[PDB]
Amino acid sequence: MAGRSMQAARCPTDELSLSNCAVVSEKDYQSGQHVIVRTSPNHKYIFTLRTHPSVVPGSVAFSLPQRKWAGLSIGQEIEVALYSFDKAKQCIGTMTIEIDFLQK
Amino acid sequence: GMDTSGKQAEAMALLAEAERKVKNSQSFFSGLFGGSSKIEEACEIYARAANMFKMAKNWSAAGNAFCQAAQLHLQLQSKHDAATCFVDAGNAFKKADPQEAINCLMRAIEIYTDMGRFTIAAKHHISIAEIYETELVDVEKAIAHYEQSADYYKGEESNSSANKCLLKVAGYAAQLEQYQKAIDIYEQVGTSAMDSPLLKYSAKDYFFKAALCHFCIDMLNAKLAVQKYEELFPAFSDSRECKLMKKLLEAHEEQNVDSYTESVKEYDSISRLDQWLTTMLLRIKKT
Repeated sequence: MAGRSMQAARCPTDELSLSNCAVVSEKDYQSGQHVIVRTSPNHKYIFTLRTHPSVVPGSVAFSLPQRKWAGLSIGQEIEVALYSFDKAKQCIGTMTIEIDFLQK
Repeated sequence: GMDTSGKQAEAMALLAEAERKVKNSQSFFSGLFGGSSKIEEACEIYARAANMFKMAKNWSAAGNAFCQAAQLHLQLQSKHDAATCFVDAGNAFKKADPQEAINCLMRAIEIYTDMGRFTIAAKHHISIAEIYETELVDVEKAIAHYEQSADYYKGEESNSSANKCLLKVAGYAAQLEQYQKAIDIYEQVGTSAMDSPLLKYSAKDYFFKAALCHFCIDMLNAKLAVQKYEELFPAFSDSRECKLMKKLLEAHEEQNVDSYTESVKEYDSISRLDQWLTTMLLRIKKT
């Protein structure tokens, strides 16, 4: 619960990259859980866990958009801790996104 | 001309006389205990014959005579003169047959390092590595010899010479598709040379190489790498290498092979490219 060290990796597949979920292994976490990723003492991002048998234990797999937003590298150690959203203050009711085509 | 036949005949006669002298030396010692005067004189004849064969363009005979003299004088408990004669034989061998020169130089290196004379051992190791490089493509032995020589030079506190050996080692290692060592050596050399007054102007170049050697692993870690350098050495931004790298990155980010190729052609046209850089750029282009 205090957080654990884990290695960044690439998404095993393409479909998983389209769901904005941190692709992980079934031997560490479970699908549906949410985690907080820490790299610097002032950067605290959040990802959605999604287990897959092809993920090696001891590593999280991230998509290209996720890595670009987080500025992560394939290999760097990160500190990931479980994060359970409290359904009393962060339950989205109306949200807005800027949408643009990914590939040029 | 007359030189060939005349020198060959006279040298053969002198060598035969030396052979007779050494054969009679044992009888002289047994009958009278003359000492080593006969042996030293025979060594003198052998050295003169080796030199004459060297002037006669017959490298093999000179090498053989040098080896005979070295062996005989080593039997006389004189390791220094034996090492000198073996060095001459190795050069003659490198000048006649190199395989023999390898072992001759190895023996000379062992004799020299026995006394703690590290500089001569390092120089001979460099010579052996060069011998391996010129004829054969057995890179691994050259890397081992260069590493040994660089270690000796560093242990002798003689800087600016181990740096060149490490640069050669890294450049050759980057050829074998092993990039980590090349990156480490290049960055270390660049940061070391940054602070030197005279060497400062060259420092930038080293960084560029590392960046190229850093580009194959993955493009993401190359971009970031550039940043790490530019903040540390702002003047790097002025050199053409930064602009070339940025343009190549922009061209590759969208699979625009044509723009990358055109930029490479332009840069080559302004200044001719090296075979190392040409090969590495071709390898990067494959992606």
